[PDB]
Amino acid sequence: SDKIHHHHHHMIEYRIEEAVAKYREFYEFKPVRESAGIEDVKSAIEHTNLKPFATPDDIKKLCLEARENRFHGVCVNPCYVKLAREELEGTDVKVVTVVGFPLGANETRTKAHEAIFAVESGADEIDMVINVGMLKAKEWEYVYEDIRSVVESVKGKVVKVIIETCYLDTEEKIAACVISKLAGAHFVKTSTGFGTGGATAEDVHLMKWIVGDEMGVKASGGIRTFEDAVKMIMYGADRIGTSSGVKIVQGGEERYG
Amino acid sequence: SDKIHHHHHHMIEYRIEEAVAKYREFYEFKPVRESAGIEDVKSAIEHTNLKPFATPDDIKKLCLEARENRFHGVCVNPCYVKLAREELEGTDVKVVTVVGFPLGANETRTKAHEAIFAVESGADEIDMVINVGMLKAKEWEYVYEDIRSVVESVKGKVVKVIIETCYLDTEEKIAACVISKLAGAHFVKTSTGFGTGGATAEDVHLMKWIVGDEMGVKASGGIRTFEDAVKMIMYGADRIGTSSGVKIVQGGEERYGG
Repeated sequence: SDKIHHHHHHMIEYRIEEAVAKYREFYEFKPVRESAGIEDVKSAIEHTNLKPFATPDDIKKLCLEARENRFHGVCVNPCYVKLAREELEGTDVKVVTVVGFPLGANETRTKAHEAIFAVESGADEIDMVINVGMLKAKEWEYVYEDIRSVVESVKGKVVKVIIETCYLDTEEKIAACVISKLAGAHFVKTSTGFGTGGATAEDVHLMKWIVGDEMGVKASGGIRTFEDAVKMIMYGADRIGTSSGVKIVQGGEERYG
Repeated sequence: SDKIHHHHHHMIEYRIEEAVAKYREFYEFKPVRESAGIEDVKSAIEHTNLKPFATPDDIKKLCLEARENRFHGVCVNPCYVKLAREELEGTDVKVVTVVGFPLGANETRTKAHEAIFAVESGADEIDMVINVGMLKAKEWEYVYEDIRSVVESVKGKVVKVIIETCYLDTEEKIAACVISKLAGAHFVKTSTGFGTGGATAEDVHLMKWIVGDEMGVKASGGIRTFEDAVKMIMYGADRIGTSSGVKIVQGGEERYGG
């Protein structure tokens, strides 16, 4: 009903304003952790290949690298979820895929179907993209329902919302986090890697600050080195999205081992 | 069954090899048409905004520009098909959207559902992305079924297959066109605009030469000027994917007249 959705849109706007007011009065940028070691970095890494030209052989190599390095999970496009699941069968390495990715501009019902299909094919977690255009137009109820439909469709499974920080101002980043939390998502995530920018420590920390300890932040896009990964964890990242995990581990062992 | 899929995979391989043979023996790069005017360019343009940050207001403006300039269609992300249809009601400007776009790496059923939903919402045509990685792995039957399932799901609507030429060698461009044609698609298209390169006259001509005169070629990615649009049409493009349509038209009028 319009009445119900209009009221709900209003309550979202007030929650966003509350967060912005608290940010303006109390926010300060500083680390959340003293340090981060090699094992902490491995445990945070979701080892990723989302290239449109990746082959089945590339995915097999990615899953092998995840086993060898003890990464948290792999992240692959939906067409390769079944393959990744078979390659990792018997291990604790998670299979993560992406929904409505990388543009976030699918019909909500397509996102919801893609998520359902992914879980049926063996995904443990879903990283979806927010509708950035609709967020920028302040259509909060649309953005809410878009995330909520995906969350409810795979309830019991982890859903991460990619907010695509590179296209947003500070208040829009805050709005994206607040809406993702209200909709029952488990993580917010910085970037698709297909936009104009990637993870910054400033964005990661703001996100963690807004969402709190009980919701995850995943830093992604441009994380190439051990130092990059450590920085993101020190400023509040719970997971890292990268395709450079092999070099990250090698740099950690070489420079800090 | 697996025998039937196996046999069909082999059949496709033979069709690709036949096309490559013809190309090696007979291909010559040259223009298909001696020129193109402003009315030709307008008729070819699919006026596009697929930016993830596009707002409803941006889409309304896009549709206005398409009506003002008498372009063939607009091309918008699926969330905006119903909006574009409403904005164009009473005109014959087509509403085009994109499926499995831009990475082509969704499960086939997801592409097929997305296409059905887009047609239910009011799309006239669908531009889908080929699964590039499975093409590069020579999984011809997978690639065929992925296209065919979409085509059949929206029977009666035009389906274009984006082959994403920037990631393919010459033989793979040929294979992508042969498969697209066999699967019943109506057009092949060069580029998503989210890869590492866009349309070239050499790609457009090669694709038109392989698919022939009863299948279309849409040139897309990096088409900025009137002269670029004319070039693509001269070498075999039937449609132009661009966001620069306003400057393309103004450009042709200023430099060559109405």
